[PDB]
Amino acid sequence: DVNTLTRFVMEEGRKARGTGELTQLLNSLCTAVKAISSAVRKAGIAHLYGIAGKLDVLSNDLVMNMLKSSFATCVLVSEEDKHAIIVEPEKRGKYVVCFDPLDGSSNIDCLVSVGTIFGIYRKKSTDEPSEKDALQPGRNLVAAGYALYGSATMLVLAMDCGVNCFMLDPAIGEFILVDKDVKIKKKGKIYSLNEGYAKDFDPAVTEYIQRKKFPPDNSAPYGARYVGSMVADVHRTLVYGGIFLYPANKKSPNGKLRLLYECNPMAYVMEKAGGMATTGKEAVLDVIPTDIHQRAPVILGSPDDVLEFLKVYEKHS
Amino acid sequence: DVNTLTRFVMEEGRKARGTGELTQLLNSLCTAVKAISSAVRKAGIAHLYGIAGVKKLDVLSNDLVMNMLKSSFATCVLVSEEDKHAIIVEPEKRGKYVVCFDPLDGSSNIDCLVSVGTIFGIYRKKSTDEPSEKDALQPGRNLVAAGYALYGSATMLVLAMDCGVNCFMLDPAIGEFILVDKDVKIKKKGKIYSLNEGYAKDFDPAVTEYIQRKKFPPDNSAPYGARYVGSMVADVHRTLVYGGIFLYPANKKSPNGKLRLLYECNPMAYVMEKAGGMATTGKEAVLDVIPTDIHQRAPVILGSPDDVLEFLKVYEKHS
Amino acid sequence: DVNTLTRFVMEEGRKARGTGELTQLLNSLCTAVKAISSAVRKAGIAHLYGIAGKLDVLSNDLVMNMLKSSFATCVLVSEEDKHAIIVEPEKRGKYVVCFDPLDGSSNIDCLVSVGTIFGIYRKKSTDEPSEKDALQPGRNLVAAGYALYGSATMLVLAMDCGVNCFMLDPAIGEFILVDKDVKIKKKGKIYSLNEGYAKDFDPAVTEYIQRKKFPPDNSAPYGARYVGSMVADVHRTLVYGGIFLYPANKKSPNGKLRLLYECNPMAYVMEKAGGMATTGKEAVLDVIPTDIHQRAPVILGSPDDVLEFLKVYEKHS
Amino acid sequence: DVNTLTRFVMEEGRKARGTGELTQLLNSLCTAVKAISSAVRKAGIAHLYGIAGKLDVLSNDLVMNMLKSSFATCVLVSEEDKHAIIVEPEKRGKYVVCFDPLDGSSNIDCLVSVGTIFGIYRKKSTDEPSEKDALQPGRNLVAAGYALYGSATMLVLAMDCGVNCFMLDPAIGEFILVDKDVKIKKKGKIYSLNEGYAKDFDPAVTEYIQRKKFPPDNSAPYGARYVGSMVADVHRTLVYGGIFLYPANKKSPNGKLRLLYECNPMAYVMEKAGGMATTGKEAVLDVIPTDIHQRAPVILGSPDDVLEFLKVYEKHS
Ligand SMILES: COCCc1sc(S(=O)(=O)NC(=O)Nc2ncc(Br)s2)cc1C
Ligand SMILES: COCCc1sc(S(=O)(=O)NC(=O)Nc2ncc(Br)s2)cc1C
Ligand SMILES: COCCc1sc(S(=O)(=O)NC(=O)Nc2ncc(Br)s2)cc1C
Ligand SMILES: COCCc1sc(S(=O)(=O)NC(=O)Nc2ncc(Br)s2)cc1C
Repeated sequence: DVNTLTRFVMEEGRKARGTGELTQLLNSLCTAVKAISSAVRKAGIAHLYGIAGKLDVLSNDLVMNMLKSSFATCVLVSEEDKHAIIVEPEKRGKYVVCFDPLDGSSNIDCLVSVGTIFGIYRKKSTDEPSEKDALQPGRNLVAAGYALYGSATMLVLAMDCGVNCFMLDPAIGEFILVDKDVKIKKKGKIYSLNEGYAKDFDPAVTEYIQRKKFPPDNSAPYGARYVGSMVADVHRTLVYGGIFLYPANKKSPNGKLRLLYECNPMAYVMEKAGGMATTGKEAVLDVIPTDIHQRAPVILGSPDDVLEFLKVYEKHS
Repeated sequence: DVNTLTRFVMEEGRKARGTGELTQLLNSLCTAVKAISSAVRKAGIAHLYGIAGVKKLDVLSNDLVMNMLKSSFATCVLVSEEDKHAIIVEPEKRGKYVVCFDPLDGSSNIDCLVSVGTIFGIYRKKSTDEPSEKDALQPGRNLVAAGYALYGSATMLVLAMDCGVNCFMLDPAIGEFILVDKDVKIKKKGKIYSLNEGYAKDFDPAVTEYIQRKKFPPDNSAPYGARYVGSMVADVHRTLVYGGIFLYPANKKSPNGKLRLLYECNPMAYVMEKAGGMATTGKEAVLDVIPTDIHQRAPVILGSPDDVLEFLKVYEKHS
Repeated sequence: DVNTLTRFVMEEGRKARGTGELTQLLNSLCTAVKAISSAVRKAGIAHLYGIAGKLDVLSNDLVMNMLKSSFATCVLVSEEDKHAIIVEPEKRGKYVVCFDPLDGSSNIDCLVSVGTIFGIYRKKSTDEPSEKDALQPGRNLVAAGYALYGSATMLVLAMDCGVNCFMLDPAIGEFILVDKDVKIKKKGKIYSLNEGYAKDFDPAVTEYIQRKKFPPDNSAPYGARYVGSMVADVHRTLVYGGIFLYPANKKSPNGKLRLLYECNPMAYVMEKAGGMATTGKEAVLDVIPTDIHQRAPVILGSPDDVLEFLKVYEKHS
Repeated sequence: DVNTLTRFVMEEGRKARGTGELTQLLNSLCTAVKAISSAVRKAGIAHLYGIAGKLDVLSNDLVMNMLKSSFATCVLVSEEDKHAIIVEPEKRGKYVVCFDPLDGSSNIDCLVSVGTIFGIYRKKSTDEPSEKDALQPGRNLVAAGYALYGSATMLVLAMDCGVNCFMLDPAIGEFILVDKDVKIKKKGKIYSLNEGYAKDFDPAVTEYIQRKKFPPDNSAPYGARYVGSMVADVHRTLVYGGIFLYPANKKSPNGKLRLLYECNPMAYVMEKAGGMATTGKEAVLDVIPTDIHQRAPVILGSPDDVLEFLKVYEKHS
């Protein structure tokens, strides 16, 4: 049987006997993703070049407005906004959404894959909403995922029931369920990180990478891929197995990627798919944030690969 | 004033006072590129998943380019990554051009929605003999036009001719390629290197040393960043837009590289040179290699001239 | 605030505190209508013409399959199917849907506007589902409407809350709320019927049309429009007012249009918009059917114009 | 072999060994038509209704800017413009284009079919370009035709080589040739006119319509169709045969449709398809215009039907 994103979400919502607030949340977000996708693929650019005589701001506005008007949110945290947005009282719902509206857009000049990342938490207080409602560990995530604007557009949605992948059919504007209850391979054959900054590596990362290229047990060398767009590399890791690293070093002891709207959603997708996600010191989902824009190191992917990196990390005390 | 690919090609054709065969050629390729883009973005996939109650993308892509080029009446010999032998166009549809193309490069990893692309190179048939596979064995210096479509976050067609390199963005709402970047030039020197460092144990010593100099510069300057998509069109386009260097070099297991000379290396080498970049195998210019086999491989190092020159200096230190 | 069809229906569903089944049905129909519009506009026609070396059947399959897989239906009546379709037990829901998957498609060779018409009933007995469950008067409709595939694609949805019009945005595949709680004019200036068959007219139809062209007083004669496609003529009647007639005569004493999936849904839309719909003898919505494909005469539109027609009709009785 | 609009025009152009100017014009016109088609279908309407927080004018701007920038035109007459537009000196070419950028858009509130109509002349005088260069009879047309934005978008192009029909495939933005060297039926079975003006009809029109409804020779009466959008009514006349009439009435004693960019292009298409187009007094294409927006009565379509009307017209002197 064919299934769509909206029908899938409604059926899971009905099973859970929920009120519908989360469904309204996701349906609005799905609409914003379709509008982002259309602009990313440059529909209407002929009018910009005068046929009749920005993108990351629009993406933020599309997500902000669709979530606000959904009546399911009260606090919105965005890569694009210095402070958390508080939904106006008459529009308030019970959910907090942290999102990166258009990740990778710094390099969109070369048409690199880009994506939208989102994580959804339930509000913690019964009081007036505040930024504190966004300062939850990832363990409390109710749902998370991302849209990948790659050769085609795909939305990956992770919840308690697992991870499901939906392909956007642009002919009809519907996300089609194409991969159900996906699980990452136990062990992959690809590592992904910016090796150009090797001069700064932590000793453990230097050693772990050394083992991928010159395996001690005669086994085959790993291949290397690094798009430089986090959603594209994390999605490749999910589909093919392997490991993705944006680790801590001396110049960046807490990493570069953002915990609330990059690290935590991807870790949740990974764990629901049977993978792992560590900062080196602890599971990503266990870091308790004190700032909405704080950074975290991240190593994630196939469990045998993350376990192997953690073994090397532990050897270096 | 707005410009489109078709309007661009016609006006250049009129300047040159040609017969129109090349314009008919490029317009047919353009049409195939839009149909490939439409299929790559998965338009209509809901029907494959039973919305009402089936071919492979690289086979469909090859059929699109083949049929549009045959039906243009502008071609006589067609070389495709997908066909062991050259296709010789039937007599009533024959024109004067030879086209080498990779209909969907990078589709090996299309399971992960990696950027993919179409690569093409266009030659004038040179002899009066009957057309045969031999007419495709010209060095890249003989290219009349070349370029690629990149199906990335957006679809873009990059067209290189003697007048320079021009970039056209596909507007999907109207199906037109809009000229968005005119006469593009690559930076003299970049800050990105691009290759599969996972296979370092097999590197040529010159490659090992050069990568060493990028990560640990002797002159203390900032280390280069590293990017490698694993899809040639995406990595080369980033090299063209941001500068730097792309390497797919020879080693002892692969003394002739892995990428194919006729429909991957030569078209990309040609685009790079028309943008003021460089493309070498280490031993010679990519465009000067005289091929003997239409599917033969070639090592390729390309990009910003200063970065490729620095590779050649290290490569020379290793004789 | 922007609104979509799915978001609108969800909000009305939560207001009514229903189970979610009707929302699941309408979301399924909406996906089907987007697929029909895409095919009607000839997406992919290049492949049928050899670039790489049915419409009403496809339309029927899209609606049947999306409704079946919705888990919201038990009996489906279609213009295309001789007998009612009974949904298999594992997919049965509580609604009966009568529909015309592609009305007007006989003349689609000239690219005339075409459309999809639907009507939704609640199954009334606990018996095994059967064709008899579709033989309810239109008064029993829970929801009805039509998709018009015209210069643009529009979904008109009528429920107890009134009539609402949604425009399909093809760039994102969403039905956008553009006209809320629409009402038809009290009196129009257009009449619509096939005047080519005047030799067969009932005397009352002949007299009423003669008065529209030759008014007894000084007022302006009505203009005439007849597309020949029911959804287009009825929709123009909705937007501009006036009267649409496909009446009974001696050769066709029960009319030509079908009651279940053409007359009743349109009659329902008209009455929720403040209009009227009569067979001449009684309201269309009060006819109790005895056959799923039975015909009914229909005269509909602005109430003053239908009342004026009934006055002439009664003069000849 | 598959064929497209651009490839067809290039191939016919090379056959004639022309310079390419007309091809550049028609290619520019095709580009504007696809943009008009996308706008008519409401692409991007979601942004007008706040998803992120004038059609006939846009249509005219698209055609004007695309034709000016083609370097193939020198004088442009548009339904939207009071005076002929004189192309600036550096962009002037040898062609004059009369066009209706969005015909029927008055009633687009009901999503009625609309269309673009065009006629193309070679400039005939050696004077400086002026409004007078647009005043040639339709006999002088080099090319003409129309785009119909109906259930699908279709371009009909008539030249000396005959009439050809191209279907826009919206998935790739290309006009696909689907009907080659089309000919109209010798006699049709549909008549088309606004019968609401019956009180103002000339005796010849009244008699002819009477003959369609009450045939003297026992034959079947014609059916009636009238969309009220000329491109839709004319296109149907071409595809199915029959007759289209817009005669003069009291509001319009010189007729209502405009000679330059409605009557002539359609008359030209009709004659190249083996049909007919008369004012009653003379062939439409032979009328010598004196004013760029002047009106004309028009009767057109299948030749046996237009000849039958002329018989009645001669009977009434
Ligand atoms: C981990 O995710 C838990 C699963 C849940 S729970 C919700 S919900 O709370 O929004 N409830 C509902 O939507 N109920 C409904 N009733 C009728 C309709 Br028609 S939808 C959504 C999802 C995806
Ligand atoms: C390096 O390439 C040189 C540039 C060239 S030369 C040609 S051509 O040979 O095809 N000639 C023509 O197209 N003539 C025409 N006449 C009228 C029209 Br309308 S187009 C195409 C291009 C892009
Ligand atoms: C005659 O009906 C008019 C009003 C109604 S009642 C229904 S319903 O029965 O399907 N109930 C629901 O959809 N409940 C929901 N809960 C959560 C979500 Br989220 S939707 C749909 C409509 C449009
Ligand atoms: C009066 O209609 C006769 C048919 C004609 S003649 C012209 S034209 O004058 O524009 N010439 C050309 O287009 N030449 C070209 N050379 C190369 C390419 Br490729 S096209 C267009 C059409 C449709």
